[PDB]
Amino acid sequence: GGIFEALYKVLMRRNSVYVTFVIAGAFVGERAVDYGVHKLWEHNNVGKRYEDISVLGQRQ
Amino acid sequence: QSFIDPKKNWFAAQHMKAISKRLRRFGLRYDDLYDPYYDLDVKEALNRLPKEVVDARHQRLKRAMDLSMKHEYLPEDLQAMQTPFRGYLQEMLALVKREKAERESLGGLPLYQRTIP
Amino acid sequence: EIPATVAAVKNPSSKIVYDEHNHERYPPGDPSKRAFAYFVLTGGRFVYA
Amino acid sequence: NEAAARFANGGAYPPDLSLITKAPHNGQNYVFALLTGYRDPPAGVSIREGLHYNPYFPGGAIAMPKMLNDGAVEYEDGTPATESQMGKDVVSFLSWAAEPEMEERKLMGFKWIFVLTLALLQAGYYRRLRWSVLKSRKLVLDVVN
Amino acid sequence: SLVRLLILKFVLSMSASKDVLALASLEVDLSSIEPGTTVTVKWRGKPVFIRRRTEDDIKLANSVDVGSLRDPQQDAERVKNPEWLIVIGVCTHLGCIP
Amino acid sequence: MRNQRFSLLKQPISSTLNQHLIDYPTPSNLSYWWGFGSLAGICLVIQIVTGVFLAMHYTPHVDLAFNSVEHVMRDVEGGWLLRYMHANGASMFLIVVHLHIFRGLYHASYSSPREFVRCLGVVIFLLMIVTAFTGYVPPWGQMSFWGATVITSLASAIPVVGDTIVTWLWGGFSVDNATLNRFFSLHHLLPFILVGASLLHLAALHQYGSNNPLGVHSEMDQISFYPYFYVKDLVGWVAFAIFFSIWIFYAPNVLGHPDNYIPANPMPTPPHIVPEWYFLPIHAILRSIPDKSGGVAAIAPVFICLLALPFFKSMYVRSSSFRPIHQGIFWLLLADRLLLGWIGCQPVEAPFVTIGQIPPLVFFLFFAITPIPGRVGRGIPNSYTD
Amino acid sequence: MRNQRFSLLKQPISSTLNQHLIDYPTPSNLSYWWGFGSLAGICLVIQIVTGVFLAMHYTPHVDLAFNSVEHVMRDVEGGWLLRYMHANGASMFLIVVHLHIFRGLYHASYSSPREFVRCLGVVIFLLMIVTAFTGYVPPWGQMSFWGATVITSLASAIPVVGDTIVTWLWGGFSVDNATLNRFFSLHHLLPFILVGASLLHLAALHQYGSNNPLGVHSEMDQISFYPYFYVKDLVGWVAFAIFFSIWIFYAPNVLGHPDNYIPANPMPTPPHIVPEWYFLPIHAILRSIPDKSGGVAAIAPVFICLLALPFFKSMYVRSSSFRPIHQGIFWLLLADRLLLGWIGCQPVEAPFVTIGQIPPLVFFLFFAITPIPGRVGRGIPNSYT
Amino acid sequence: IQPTDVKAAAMWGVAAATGGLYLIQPWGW
Amino acid sequence: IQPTDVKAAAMWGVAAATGGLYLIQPWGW
Amino acid sequence: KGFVPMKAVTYGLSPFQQKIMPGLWKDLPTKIHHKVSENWISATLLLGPLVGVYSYVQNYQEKEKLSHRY
Ligand SMILES: CCCCCCCCCCCCCCCCCC(=O)OC[C@H](COP(=O)(O)OCCN)OC(=O)CCCCCCCCCCCCCCCCC
Ligand code: HEC
Ligand code: HEM
Ligand code: HEM
Ligand code: HEM
Ligand code: HEM
Ligand code: FES
Repeated sequence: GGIFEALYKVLMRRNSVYVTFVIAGAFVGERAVDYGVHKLWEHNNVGKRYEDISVLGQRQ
Repeated sequence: QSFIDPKKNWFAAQHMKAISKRLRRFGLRYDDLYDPYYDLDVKEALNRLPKEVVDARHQRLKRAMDLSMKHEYLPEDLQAMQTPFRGYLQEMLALVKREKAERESLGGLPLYQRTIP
Repeated sequence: EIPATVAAVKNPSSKIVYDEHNHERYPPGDPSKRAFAYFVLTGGRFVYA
Repeated sequence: NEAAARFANGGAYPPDLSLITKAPHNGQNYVFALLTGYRDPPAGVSIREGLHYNPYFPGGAIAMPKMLNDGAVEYEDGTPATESQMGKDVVSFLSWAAEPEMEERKLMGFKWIFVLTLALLQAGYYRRLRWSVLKSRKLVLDVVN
Repeated sequence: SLVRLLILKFVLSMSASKDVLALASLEVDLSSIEPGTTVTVKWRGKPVFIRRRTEDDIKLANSVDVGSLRDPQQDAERVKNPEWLIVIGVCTHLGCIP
Repeated sequence: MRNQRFSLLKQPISSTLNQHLIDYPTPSNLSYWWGFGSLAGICLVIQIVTGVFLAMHYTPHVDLAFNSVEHVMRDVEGGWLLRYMHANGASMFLIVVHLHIFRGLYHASYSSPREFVRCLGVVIFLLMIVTAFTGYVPPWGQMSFWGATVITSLASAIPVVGDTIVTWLWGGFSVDNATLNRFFSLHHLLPFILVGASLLHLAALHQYGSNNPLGVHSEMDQISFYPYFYVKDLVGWVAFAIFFSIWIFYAPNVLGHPDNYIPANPMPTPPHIVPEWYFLPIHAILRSIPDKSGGVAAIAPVFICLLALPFFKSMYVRSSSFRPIHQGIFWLLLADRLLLGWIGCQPVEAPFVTIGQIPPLVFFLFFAITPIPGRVGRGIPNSYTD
Repeated sequence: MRNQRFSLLKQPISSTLNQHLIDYPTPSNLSYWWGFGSLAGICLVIQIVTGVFLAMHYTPHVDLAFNSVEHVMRDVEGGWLLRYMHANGASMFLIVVHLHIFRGLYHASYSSPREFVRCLGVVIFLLMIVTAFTGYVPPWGQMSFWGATVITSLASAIPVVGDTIVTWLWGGFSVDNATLNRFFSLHHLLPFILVGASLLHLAALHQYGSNNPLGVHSEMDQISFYPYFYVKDLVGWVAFAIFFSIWIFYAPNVLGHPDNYIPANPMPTPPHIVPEWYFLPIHAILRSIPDKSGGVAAIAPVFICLLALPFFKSMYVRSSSFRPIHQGIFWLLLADRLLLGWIGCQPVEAPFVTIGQIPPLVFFLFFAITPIPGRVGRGIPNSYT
Repeated sequence: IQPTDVKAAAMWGVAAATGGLYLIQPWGW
Repeated sequence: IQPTDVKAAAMWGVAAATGGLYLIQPWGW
Repeated sequence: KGFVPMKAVTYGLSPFQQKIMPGLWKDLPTKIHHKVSENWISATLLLGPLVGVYSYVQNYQEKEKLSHRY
């Protein structure tokens, strides 16, 4: 579409901007996939975590 | 040979049918598979032939390589119009080998030598 | 008969047939697709970084 | 030492339980069925005195005596300490002891398999785009057969 | 001469050392065992095969064809006892403990 | 000459890399079976880096080796990743090289003028086997000890020099600390020789160019290397990385024996001693003979035949596409080689003795038969001509 | 020509060895100061071989390292020869490279078109220093432990990021077993990188050929390498073997410090800490400046000046024979870099601080002045006619 | 010189951004 | 042509054997 | 290692003027049928001996085990 052409003209008339764009995309996508996998991991198996044992503080 | 011939042996006609099919589907003759880097006498046999025959050989080789890269085969009509096994190189090769032997017998040095790799 | 390879040199026609057995072409007149190419390739350069 | 260990058990050495799940074939299930598997010997076989019978041992006769028995321990959560519950808890503990890195491993694995599949898709597109020019080229050669 | 010197020095540097050769002979003690059974023992670096055979084992082992064995010998020379059979425990085939 | 500079890529500084990587001409119909050489190069690099970082936490002594490996896995940040990459990358490296070898066998790449390449490849294979076997010992488990014992005491079957060379190899009277430290040093040294042999192998290939799925002259239609085969190599590398990481992260112990998590104990023997999965064909061929001298000297024909394939000089067609009978023989040889692999991991009794003695016969009839097609087919143009 | 084989030397299988060792044209008036590169290659091969055989008996742990070395040197058949060859071949290797550098600095071999060779040489020198210093530790004596502590804690003179760097380099909070294991692995790895750098060095030399004691165009009169310079190199190697054997057999402990025969002890300290004999000029330069940051930031200008010698567009004459003042300055610098080494071993006190502060001034003033003769010698052809 | 100066400015900016990210690595920035 | 070559081969074998008995000096053989 | 005089003529088109992906999945069933019909013999010859030997070993082992019983 025209959005692809707009993005092309905005970002790629130089090269250092391209390098910065790649680095930023990497260090955003990393965080996004981390959040997604952590959330799915939490959802899959509820009740088994370390903060879910009912007797965690009764050996004083 | 008593059993290599297709005339008398039924396990050679099948062999030639298979080879002819596989050669036609790429459009090249059985003598096209001999390599000048392999034997070093095919180089002389090809060096002595007329120019047009060698040019047709090069064109056929390039056609087959393009076909293989594209992952396809010649159409059915250009498959019917094909003649593998129509030699152009056997007699010259036999003659070159005969001279090689006759020169070896009476002393004499070789005319060309393979290079150490 | 004239060679097939020489009849195509002295006949600069402009009606050209490519080999569509693998890749189809866009109809003549349509724009290029360079921007979409950069779009697709950045998504892998991110991963490699 | 090991000498005292063999002395106190009749010449049989009780092994180390750190890696006991990874060390034999099919660890988890082997340990569980071994614990819960002491049984009455079949007809026609006899065991020398000082040994016990267990079909889950290669040889048919083992040295250790049965320990897991109903009420052998008293939990702090109110769970009926049956032999099976105790065995399950023991095997879970031993599996954690052998492989303490399992969860971190699985998280990294999921993330990077997903990401690398995406990169494979991109590389395939890149390949096709580059080879398009040769793979649709047309040539005329002037030869029939 | 110099090349021979260097080659020999480097190749003999890899042979067994004085520490290992110092511990290469001794005598230690065993314990009792039932007739026809065995409890393996330990030495410098090699176990000890043991067997004090019963009557039927004596019958079966001492009554095999002599020529069919690739090293023809009878156990009477190999055994030092009418019932016992102590042989150094290293496999002469491949060095394992069979 | 070009009395003023044009490109950095044609200057003397980058002439070698340019000529042998970027502008080098290759056939344009190479398929995906030509990527495994580069893929094996990357596997070797992975092995070297991972090993240089494991050897910062491992102590070569009989009292400490097992506990130092477990210290790495339990107490160093990410150390489990290093150990799993190393112990599974050895297997990946062997897999890739086996596929490379069978590619070479199919399209008949050993023939003229490329027999120097084949001979250097065989030497590289020997170095690989020695390196892997020497390096399976340092963890000092049960299989490490007993595999070292069996294989290195198989060298006393030789006549009179036997016991002497075995005792000199072991550094003493049995497999103990001296052998461990010796093998560690050899393991750290051999892969650099492997690197040198690989570079020589590549130079020997580049002095004549590569073959192609057709086996014909290929000097009329060639394309450069970059960017046309770089992208194909890229596809291969990414698929390989997915496979490797499936091994590392979700099944890191399927390709090993459980007995190496028991510290070495010289008195008790395991009931079933085998080496890794990529030595089982040789191991089966070796135990197939009821004689020590014959068993040891039956490996020598394997390497002699593999090293003497290139020097038969009658066959004229290279690719197996136009050779039906040799193609069928190739597939049957592959099946037989897999059968040897499976047999090499079984107890030695019926019915495995016959099935362990016949496949060696087939594995040698392969290297005996092939010249006969050479001769019988050299005269094929004269019979089928039209 | 090429229609059948004439020589097996001119075949592809041995074409490049022929071209770069047998037939390679060299100027015919080269003197003996061109043998030390080959001699250094010999020394490096000796180090690699004796190392690969020494590391077959050594155990890198803080409980068993000193004992491993003593067991090697006291109990293995001929192991004393291996250990002494290693520990003295390091000294021989450093001596050969110092003579090599000074030869190249006399006949001005750094200048165009041979500055890529100079740069690769400087990189090689860094690799040599790193490898020797890392490998003086594994025997784990007093000097090993305290030298490692001092030198690797000099790396904290850097601003804020420095402490993290030091903690990462030590593997913990002090010098301990992790440092020993890490240092052993690095020591086994580095020499192969050193070999590769040497090969690149040699190819970059061969792409133009070598200089000559006259510093002039020398392409009209040249000869082959074999057999004319191979015999000269043989004479050099034999004299070298005599020198090496004298050190190995009749005085093997003269080139070290006695304190490395005391097992490591973190509580006591030796009263005199020094590094191995061939690190002393750098030590004196680093202790000359009374400031940690200045200490670390003095050695970087040293290597910067060394690596930026060849880029001063300068005088048109190379050989210092036709240059009286550059000759005198060369001898002054050579005397100074010996005085610096001798000072780099004495106690830190008067008078040694002044005589350790001025020699570095001179050692930098050498690189400072040298462009000025080039600029002022542009005009000799227009004056002395 | 101006296009070259601003090209160098952009390259220095890329390098400085990467170095700053090296110094502090905030997960949720 | 054969005699000179075979004699030279035998003498080279003698030289190889002498070298082997130089490197190793066994009086038990 | 040299080249040959050729005399050919070729036409080409730019990368950015033609559809790229749709070629993979165009007519899969006929390609699958062609591959199977062409390489059935190779598949047979590769997978025959394995099946035969496996069945033979299984049969022998079960027969022996069941004959050793009481
Ligand atoms: C495990 C114990 C192993 C011990 C050794 C066992 C060796 C068994 C080998 C048996 C195979 C036979 C080998 C015969 C070699 C020579 C045969 C030959 O044909 O050479 C001739 C040929 C050129 O001669 P041609 O032109 O054909 O004759 C002219 C006639 N007018 O020559 C050529 O074509 C040149 C081909 C050169 C390529 C081969 C070079 C040797 C192989 C390279 C591997 C060695 C590399 C090792 C690297 C590390 C070294 C330690
Ligand atoms: C009476 C002391 C003793 C008790 C307490 C004990 N064991 Fe054992 N255990 C032994 C002995 C003795 C052996 C060695 C058995 C042999 O070699 O025949 C052994 C062996 C084992 C083995 C190895 C079996 C194999 O196949 O090699 C496992 C697993 C095991 N025990 C699990 C347990 C578990 C789980 C518990 C806690 C419920 C436990 N043991 C408690 C004495 C004991
Ligand atoms: C570390 C091990 C190896 C490496 C790095 C390696 C690498 C390579 C590379 C990069 C190529 C050229 C690129 C290609 O054709 O894919 C090649 C070609 C070749 N290799 Fe290897 N290889 C190795 C092992 C082997 C082995 C063990 C053999 C045979 C036993 C072998 C036989 C061949 C052959 C025959 C070719 C010819 C290629 C052709 O026909 O075009 N290689 N190798
Ligand atoms: C410089 C190169 C290398 C170094 C320094 C190195 C180092 C090591 C070390 C320290 C170990 C013991 C640690 C452990 O076992 O967990 C080891 C094990 C091993 N190495 Fe290497 N290695 C190198 C290259 C290679 C190569 C090239 C291969 C195979 C081609 C290889 C194969 C193995 C194998 C199979 C093991 C067994 C580990 C196991 O099974 O647990 N290594 N290596
Ligand atoms: C392991 C260390 C070294 C080795 C093996 C080595 C080897 C060589 C060799 C073999 C030559 C040619 C032979 C000759 O001209 O004598 C050479 C030349 C040269 N080297 Fe090195 N070198 C080493 C260290 C260095 C260092 C550290 C430098 C400088 C800091 C250096 C600078 C030079 C120069 C300038 C030449 C030019 C030769 C000429 O002027 O003709 N080298 N080197
Ligand atoms: C593959 C290459 C090498 C290996 C395997 C190796 C191995 C070893 C080992 C095991 C030690 C400790 C034993 C002992 O200290 O006596 C050692 C010490 C040492 N190495 Fe190496 N080394 C290698 C290369 C080098 C090189 C190239 C140098 C260059 C200077 C070097 C310098 C030293 C020094 C100075 C010592 C200590 C001297 C002493 O013990 O007094 N090493 N090396
Ligand atoms: S030691 Fe008995 S078969 Fe190996």
